[PDB]
Amino acid sequence: TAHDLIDEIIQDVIQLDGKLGLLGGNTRQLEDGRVINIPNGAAMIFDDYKKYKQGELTAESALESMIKIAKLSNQLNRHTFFNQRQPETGQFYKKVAAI
Amino acid sequence: MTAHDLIDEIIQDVIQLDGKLGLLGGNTRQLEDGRVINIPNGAAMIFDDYKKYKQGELTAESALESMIKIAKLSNQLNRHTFFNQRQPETGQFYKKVAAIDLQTTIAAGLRILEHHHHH
Ligand SMILES: O=P(O)(O)O[C@@H]1[C@H](O)[C@H](OP(=O)(O)O)[C@@H](O)[C@H](O)[C@H]1O
Repeated sequence: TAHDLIDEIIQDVIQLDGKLGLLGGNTRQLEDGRVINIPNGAAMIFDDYKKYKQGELTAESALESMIKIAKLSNQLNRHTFFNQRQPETGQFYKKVAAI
Repeated sequence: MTAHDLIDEIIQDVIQLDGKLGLLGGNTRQLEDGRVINIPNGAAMIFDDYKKYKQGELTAESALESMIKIAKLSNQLNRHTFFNQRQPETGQFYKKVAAIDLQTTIAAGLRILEHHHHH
């Protein structure tokens, strides 16, 4: 399902918690209450998961932009020593850009 | 100084760091004219905020705020024994920028942060 594919992707975003360089990070709260600190691309995707569950986007349209975010993130490798992308985050953007 | 002109001043200084010793590596960036520079990690993130400003993603004030935040952290790291002898040009850069009082400079004419020193 398009729906179940989305709930896959945000289960991956959860596990990118604390996978940050020396600088940077994005705080997002769950429905669980738990706060997580995640990379820029993964945060932009988490935001599209919110719009979806808030009836602002369809599953189809949410998943489209999610994949489009991942593809742009995959291309970006401008990172310095102080804000390195972790390998776990790199695999996530590759996986999601595949779909 | 306008915020715009302060940014242009900082980035002229970043360009002069081309080739100078970063002990934690280097970062290639390309100028608008096409020329490629190799600069340290703090200068490179400062350069990236300049780009975000030029693309209209940040205001001049918001760009300078993070530029100065990065130069403060980079200056603190540069005072360590590992780094504080062998990268002087990089040290002077991060020291100048970290000493900018932004909100006072936007009042006025470059204004510096007034503070106590043990001396
Ligand atoms: O905002 P920054 O200071 O650049 O911080 C980096 C970004 O959040 C990166 O997001 P990305 O993977 O989507 O590029 C992340 O992977 C890094 O670990 C952070 O250090």
